[PDB]
Amino acid sequence: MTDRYSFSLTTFSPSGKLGQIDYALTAVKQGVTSLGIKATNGVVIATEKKSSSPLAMSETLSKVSLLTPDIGAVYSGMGPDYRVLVDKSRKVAHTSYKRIYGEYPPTKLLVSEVAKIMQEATQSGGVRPFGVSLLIAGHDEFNGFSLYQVDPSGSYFPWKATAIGKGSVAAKTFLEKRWNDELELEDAIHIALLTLKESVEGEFNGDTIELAIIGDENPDLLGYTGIPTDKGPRFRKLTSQEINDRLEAL
Amino acid sequence: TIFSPEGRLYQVEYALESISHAGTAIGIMASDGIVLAAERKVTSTLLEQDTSTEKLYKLNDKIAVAVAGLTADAEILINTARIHAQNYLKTYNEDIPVEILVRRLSDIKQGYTQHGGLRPFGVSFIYAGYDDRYGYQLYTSNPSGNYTGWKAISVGANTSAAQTLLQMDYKDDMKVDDAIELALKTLSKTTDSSALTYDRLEFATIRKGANDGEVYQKIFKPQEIKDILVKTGIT
Amino acid sequence: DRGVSTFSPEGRLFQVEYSLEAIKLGSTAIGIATKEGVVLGVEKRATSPLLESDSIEKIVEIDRHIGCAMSGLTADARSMIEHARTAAVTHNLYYDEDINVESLTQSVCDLALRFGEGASGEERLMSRPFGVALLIAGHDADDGYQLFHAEPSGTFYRYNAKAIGSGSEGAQAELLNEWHSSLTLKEAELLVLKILKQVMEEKLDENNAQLSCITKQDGFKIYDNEKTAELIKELKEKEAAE
Amino acid sequence: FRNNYDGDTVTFSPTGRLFQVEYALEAIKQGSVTVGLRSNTHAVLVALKRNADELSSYQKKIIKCDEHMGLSLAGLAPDARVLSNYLRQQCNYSSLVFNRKLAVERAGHLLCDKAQKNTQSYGGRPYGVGLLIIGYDKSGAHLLEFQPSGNVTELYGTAIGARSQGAKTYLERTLDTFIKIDGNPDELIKAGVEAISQSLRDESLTVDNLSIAIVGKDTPFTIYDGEAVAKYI
Amino acid sequence: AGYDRHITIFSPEGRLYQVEYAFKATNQTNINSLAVRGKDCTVVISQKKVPDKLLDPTTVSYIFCISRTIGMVVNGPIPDARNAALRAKAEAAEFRYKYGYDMPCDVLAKRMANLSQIYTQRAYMRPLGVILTFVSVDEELGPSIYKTDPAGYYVGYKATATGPKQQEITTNLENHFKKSKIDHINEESWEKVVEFAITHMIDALGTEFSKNDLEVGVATKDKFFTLSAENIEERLVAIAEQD
Amino acid sequence: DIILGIRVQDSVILASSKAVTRGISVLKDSDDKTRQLSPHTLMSFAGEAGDTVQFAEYIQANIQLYSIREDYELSPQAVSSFVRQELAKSIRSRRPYQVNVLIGGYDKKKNKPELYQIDYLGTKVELPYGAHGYSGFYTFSLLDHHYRPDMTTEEGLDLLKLCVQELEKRMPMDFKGVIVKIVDKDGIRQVDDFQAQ
Amino acid sequence: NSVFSPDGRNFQVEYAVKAVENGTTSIGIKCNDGVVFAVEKLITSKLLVPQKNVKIQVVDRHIGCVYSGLIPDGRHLVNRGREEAASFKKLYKTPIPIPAFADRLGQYVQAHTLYNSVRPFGVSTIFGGVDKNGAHLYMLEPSGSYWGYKGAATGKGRQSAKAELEKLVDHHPEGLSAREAVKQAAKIIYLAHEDNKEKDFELEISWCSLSETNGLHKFVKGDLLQEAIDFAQKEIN
Amino acid sequence: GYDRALSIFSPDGHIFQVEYALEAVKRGTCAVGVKGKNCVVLGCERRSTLKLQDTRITPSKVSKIDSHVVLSFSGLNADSRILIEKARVEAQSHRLTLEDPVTVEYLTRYVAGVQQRYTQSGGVRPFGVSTLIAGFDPRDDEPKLYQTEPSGIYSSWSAQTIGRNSKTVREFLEKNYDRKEPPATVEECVKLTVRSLLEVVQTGAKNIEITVVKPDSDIVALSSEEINQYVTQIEQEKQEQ
Amino acid sequence: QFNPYGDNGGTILGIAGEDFAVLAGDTRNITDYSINSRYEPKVFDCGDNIVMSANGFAADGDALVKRFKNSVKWYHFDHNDKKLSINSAARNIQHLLYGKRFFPYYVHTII
Repeated sequence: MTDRYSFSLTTFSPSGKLGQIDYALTAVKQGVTSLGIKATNGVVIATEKKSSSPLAMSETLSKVSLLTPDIGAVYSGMGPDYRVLVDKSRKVAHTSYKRIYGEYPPTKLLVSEVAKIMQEATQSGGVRPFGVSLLIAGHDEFNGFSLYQVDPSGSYFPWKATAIGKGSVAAKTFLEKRWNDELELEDAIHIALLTLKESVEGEFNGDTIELAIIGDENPDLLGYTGIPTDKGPRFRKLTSQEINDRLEAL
Repeated sequence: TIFSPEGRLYQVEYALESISHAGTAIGIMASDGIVLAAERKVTSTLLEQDTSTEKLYKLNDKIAVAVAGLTADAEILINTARIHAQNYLKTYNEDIPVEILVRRLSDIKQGYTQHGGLRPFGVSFIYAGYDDRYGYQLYTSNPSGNYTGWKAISVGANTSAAQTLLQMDYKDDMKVDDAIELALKTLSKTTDSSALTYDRLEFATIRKGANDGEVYQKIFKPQEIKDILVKTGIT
Repeated sequence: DRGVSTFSPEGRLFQVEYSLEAIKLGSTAIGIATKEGVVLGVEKRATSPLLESDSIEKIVEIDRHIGCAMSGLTADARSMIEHARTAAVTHNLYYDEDINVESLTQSVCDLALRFGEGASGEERLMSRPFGVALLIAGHDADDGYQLFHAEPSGTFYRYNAKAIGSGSEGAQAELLNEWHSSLTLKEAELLVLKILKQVMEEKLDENNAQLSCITKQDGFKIYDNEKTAELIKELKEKEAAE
Repeated sequence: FRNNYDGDTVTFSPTGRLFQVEYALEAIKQGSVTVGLRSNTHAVLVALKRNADELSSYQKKIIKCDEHMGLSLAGLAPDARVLSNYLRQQCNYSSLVFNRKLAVERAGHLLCDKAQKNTQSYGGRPYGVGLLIIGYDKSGAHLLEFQPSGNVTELYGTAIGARSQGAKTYLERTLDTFIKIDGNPDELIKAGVEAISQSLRDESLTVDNLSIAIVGKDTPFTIYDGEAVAKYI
Repeated sequence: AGYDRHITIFSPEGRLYQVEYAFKATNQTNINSLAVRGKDCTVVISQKKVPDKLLDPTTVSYIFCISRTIGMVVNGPIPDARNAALRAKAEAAEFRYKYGYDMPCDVLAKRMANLSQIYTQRAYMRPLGVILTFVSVDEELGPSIYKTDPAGYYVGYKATATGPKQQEITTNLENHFKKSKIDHINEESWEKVVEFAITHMIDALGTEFSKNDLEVGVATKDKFFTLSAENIEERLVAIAEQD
Repeated sequence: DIILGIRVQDSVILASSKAVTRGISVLKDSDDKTRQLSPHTLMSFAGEAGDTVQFAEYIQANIQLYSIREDYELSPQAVSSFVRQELAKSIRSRRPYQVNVLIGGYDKKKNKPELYQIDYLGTKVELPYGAHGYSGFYTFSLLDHHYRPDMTTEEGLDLLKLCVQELEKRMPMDFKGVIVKIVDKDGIRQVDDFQAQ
Repeated sequence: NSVFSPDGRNFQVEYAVKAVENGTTSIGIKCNDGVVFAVEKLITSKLLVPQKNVKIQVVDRHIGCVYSGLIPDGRHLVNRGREEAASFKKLYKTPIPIPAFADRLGQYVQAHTLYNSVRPFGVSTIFGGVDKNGAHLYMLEPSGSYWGYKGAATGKGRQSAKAELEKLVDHHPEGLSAREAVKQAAKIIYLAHEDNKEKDFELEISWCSLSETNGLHKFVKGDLLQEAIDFAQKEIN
Repeated sequence: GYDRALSIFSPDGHIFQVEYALEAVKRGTCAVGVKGKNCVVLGCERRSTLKLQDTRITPSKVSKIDSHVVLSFSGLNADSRILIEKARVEAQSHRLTLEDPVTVEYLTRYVAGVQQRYTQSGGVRPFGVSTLIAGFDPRDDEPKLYQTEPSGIYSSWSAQTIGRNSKTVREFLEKNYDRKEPPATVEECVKLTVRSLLEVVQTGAKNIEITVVKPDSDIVALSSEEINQYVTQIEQEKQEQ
Repeated sequence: QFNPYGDNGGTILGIAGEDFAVLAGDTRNITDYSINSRYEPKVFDCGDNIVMSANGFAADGDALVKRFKNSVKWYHFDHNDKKLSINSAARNIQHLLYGKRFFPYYVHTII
């Protein structure tokens, strides 16, 4: 009982590196490839659903998660570390923002918050950094569409497009070639589907690919009618069926 | 937070070592303004430059900081420095004197140096500020919790090369426009890139605001850096 | 390198043993207990001629009937003196009388125990043991004139005579011969001076050695420089004839 | 097997030994000798005090705990103070709350439990003192041996400290003699004094050397020092 | 002795050795377990090994009734198994009180997974040397199997297996659903689903079972119960007269 | 307990009653109900018996500390805001300070005299002239009439003489005269000859 | 302690077991309406007062506990067991069922194997009693592991004792009486003294039988103790 | 709460953390204090790794504690701030409760007290700072100078120095400071202070600063010019065969 | 509402002679108009040749006499068996009483 490690487990070495942070990034490296692409009328985040034995139900694992009705997150690295960050992130979006201003936070500020949770694990006593890197995609009235990457150190930066994990280096290259600032959303989805075909070994279909968009408002996904002043959440998880349809014309 | 046989602070020295690898930031102080310039560390074409901030932060309306080190560690310290400024304004109905805020942040750093068994913040700051006691002020703080005031200073990568060049071309009676010029020139020669482009730069000035008698903070837009890069003969 | 309250295979507490070594490196303190009083004497040991010698407080009052001489890391004794003065004053407040010397010493030794890494004591607010030993001398109605040595271990011992500090091995052996149960106060003062003179690195004078005593009738007095210089001038003359 | 396993008390060795507890036990060996013995009407402590110098006190080694109970120490003296202080409070609680004098056996269980906790907590050390506990309660005279490992045992007689084995051997053989010293205090004290001798290369036992304590049927716990122990030399 | 071997900090390869050793620990009892889904039930089977003749065999179980509806089977040493068992009961009761409906199987799995994730991250807590299989007929999802491990990982299964011979039992089941082409055992009675489960345990392990070599838990609509030896014996008799 | 303040053109003047009365006796006829907060800032106070001096002395300590820490004197405006926040905190605590104050200071940066009135609730207001308690019921109207924004210090002292005279005519209690103090560009001085003038 | 070794085991728990194996031998025998407890008391010296250093402990009024290893650890455990029994009674009125009491000790011991700032217990405890549905016997190892037993043994002579117990189990499948288990416990302790015999030893037996003690824990004294010692002394010669 | 003990004893009886704090002090820039017949003078040096500083705003070495007492230091700067603040609070707090400014002895005993406390507390390191504290007791004219070190020891000095090459300047002071006759004036006291610094600093330019304290809260800092006037005089006067 | 106090009557008397002293009290203990006891002593030998009576609310009086008896016991422990002088007792009793300044022992106490 009681914590006896009240000191930082992440300290500077003589060369200036922070060991545990580096190793966290090494953990992220082995992680499955994931990517985000920013269009003019949307953002796409996508990843592979590496099933451990076909007896496992792929749908029951959330690799792409709604954080707020306009913000989503995807990851590379350690799944368990991601799951808790999502919960803490959802809750902090409420306690630090919605319960104060009565509106969901803008993308850059939620990211700022997740980054804080992660930085703290970089410095607090008795803890290791999170072994994940996140890609957070969202829309807010004043900043429009955005995409951010958050790393184990709690550092974050915005991207027009990027990828993280195993086949990241190769995918960043693939995206660099295919990205222009005039892409519709369907184009970005197509580019994302292409980029993700490089990383995957075996089966490549809608039941092995998780993919979500931040697009237009979906009024029928709101749950109620009568306050015409929101046409619903901008976040949408593409269905297994919807993915396969864009694979036939690939 | 332990002492070496020599009398140095191990973790502090190592944090400074960390900073020495971070993108360079420069502060130059004119007679009628202060310049802040900073270089983004080896970036990419797909990195968003528009909605991006990583090296230059607004503390209040009269003070800004240039960051060299761990972006996240700086976000923490930035935000409590923003709070300290607001606490002071509430208590006294006057904006915080630049030094007082700088001392307070430096004290926070000093804490992680003496007690608690937590790692220092791997962050160095350049503070550019104005107040009505001391006019324009340029300050520097590092992991050791030490702070000093400057006419021109640099932090992060290649500070030796940068310091020499600034000592060569700086003189007390400069204008802000020449300080902007000097800032870019110095970074031009201490870069680890081919040349210096607009998308690898953050730029801010604290001027006496054209015509008013009031103080103005300008965080240069991407396109505005591109412009200021042309006139000074770098395109 | 393992812990602060760890046992050696010999059954001693490392930190306690090492603090005693720090006390060996300290300036000499000597105490002689008689039937006319108790004498406390110390070696000032200024590390430079420019140090103002009378700002060296190594003999302190605890109560009117209790005095104290220290040796070792003398800055550690600050809180011990503070605690002793409080315990003595507090006792007078609760009981309208003087604290017994043994009780006062025992209370200081309790303070000395309070060392540990937030140990299964309560709480132990102090990281290391004290780097200082104390000679505690005084008078009470029951047990008369008394001298005590209080180590940072929390153990204390009653002595007829005692020496602590760098010159302690040589000084204690000299105390063994010279002490008899009929020493006058003046005889005792001279012995402290003599023994200090032997073991001190410098030549003994009024600036670098301090004398004090507690009598039942006058309490704890520190001998000022002029009064001690006479006792020196009286020792050299006493030992000229022999 | 002996290397990295003596760091703290929170560590077992591969043999299954707690070395910090064992090293604490060692502090007893290095402590001065003390003796405990009882008949049916009385219990006696005889403790040889040890001087640091020829000019010094022979440190007290007998502490009174209640009117019916008390103990003798060998080892770290300050530890004897912490434990006897705790024992004073427990005897005191039993008196105030229940109007009941605390049974010697319960005092044993209570010391055992206090010492035990220091053999299992990180950042704390075991106690470094052995204690002999005599008392007269509702079931007569009692003697207890306390070991800082937490092990307490009830005995007719025993000895702890330097060369204790001599006195313990003597008492093992004198058993049926001293146990029948009923209603004769001074003869039981004498048997105690003679018991402490079998553990002395040292010398004779002098006036300030010796410390005796007694508790019995109509005898409250009293310590005798110097003048009043001379008649036992 | 490098610290990255003793506490849950990263190794240079971004690994957590304590978690890996916790996985090793889950096999210590040399027991295999498997779970399958019926049309409207869920069945867990585990080997039962009582070596010591001095033991009271009725007290030797690795199957736990967590709530009225949720059952759990553990692979790993018993003390850790009981730790996770008491906690899951606590958590299931607390959920019902605070939220007014029964804690679903998958949510309790997630909650226990998060708890395990914490030991993965904090230095003073060791992981638990266990894998927990949770089963129920959920009022929303139907027959359910969710499994958690010392990494903080959890997922839902059509069927699953755990223990030393995990792989053989898995492929055996994989191969069955490959042919049957459905994601469950198409059987009305839970009795025949148990029978199926035992049958496939036998083929993959190459062993025969008496009534005292097994342990069966069944989960039906609003009840999870374990089988007595004689219930198992009647199941064993029925497989004998066909296979 | 009379606490008066008047801001003329080049200085601020505070007048404060000299009596301290416990129950049926006047215990002192020479009380200085004032603390100097800095070379150019003065505070006058009246209220509940103990709190009165404790609060002033605590405010004084803090300002003196600030001064020495920055080798710089805080402006009247800043000093008064500190004082207000203190009372505003206090009003909602377990046992609030029941003290009303006037702060008169000369702002050397602006070369303007400034008078601040703050009550125990932490109500701050800047005024040409101010008072606390009953005294204002008599003075405010007298000052409404005779006061001019560009009076000399000497003229402000005649305006107060009129105020004190009125208070001595119509107030029920003997407040044993006032101590008058001026705060200008040269600091704080006492006009120790006001009683029989 | 919060440290797995690479084989999945817990080396600090494993070393605790060693301390247990080093201890005095103690046993439990379940009988058809109760449980019997027995222990070997080493006589270090003639000076030990006989019958007066009681090792068996009662919990509540119906539960017995005996242990081998570091005695202080055992006592610490029983003190917790007593608080845990008091707490259950306080809330639920009924005295604590034995399986319930086993898990309370269970979870507590197991907790001391979770953190590096605590060490495991250096005891194996044998305990049991009679609740509202029968007799129960349990043994709890330093790891927190426990199970129900027909018979149980721990300490230096655990093998020879376990063997005897197995012989009893195998040769009395119908059940064993309280009187009988008492005599047999005395036999088994004498037979177990073989592996620790450089010292003389004192026997101690306790029981809790529905008919022989009304379901309460009692020590075996007087006639019934001497009758058992006799039975043992007979079948060792 | 982290309370793992940092300052411990070594076998020879030394607290190494306290020891290495002294090392940090000897590393720090030199400071000297010399007391006259009716004054005390404090002097400091400045380093030379960089020389594009803004001296208008940069923290001077002699700090004001109360209006009559000043403190200078050698060692870690960031540490000295923490001591100075605490000393400033205690100064005010003493005025508030005893209705009297601190004696110089008292302020010293307090700072030395804070330094000691940090040598025996879990999870804290000693101050890499040693100090000179100087001034005049309220309503008193006899000059005071004291020194504290990381251990918590403190004492008074007719003159004293701390920091880098203090060994040499203490060497100088031992030769030239006469106990019988202290530097009878402000002027001849500032002279001995400038001399003693010249051995270590090099050029008496922007590297030597001086501060004078007379009785009744009279504290004046000298300018580059008035210092240069002593620098120029001593170098020319004390050169001859 | 609950009243934590009561009144058990009684009267105590202390007279000091040249080389002796007496403390006396009645043995009657009452509540309102009822007699609880005809013999209930309220004057106590406290050891160290001190006699004490704490008359008024008997529950408070008993608590006080208990605590002083115990105070004497610990004086002996902490101060090497020294006799507690009557003046030192009186001072100690002041502190006992004042410990409850804001929820007092409702007794008039004489020693």
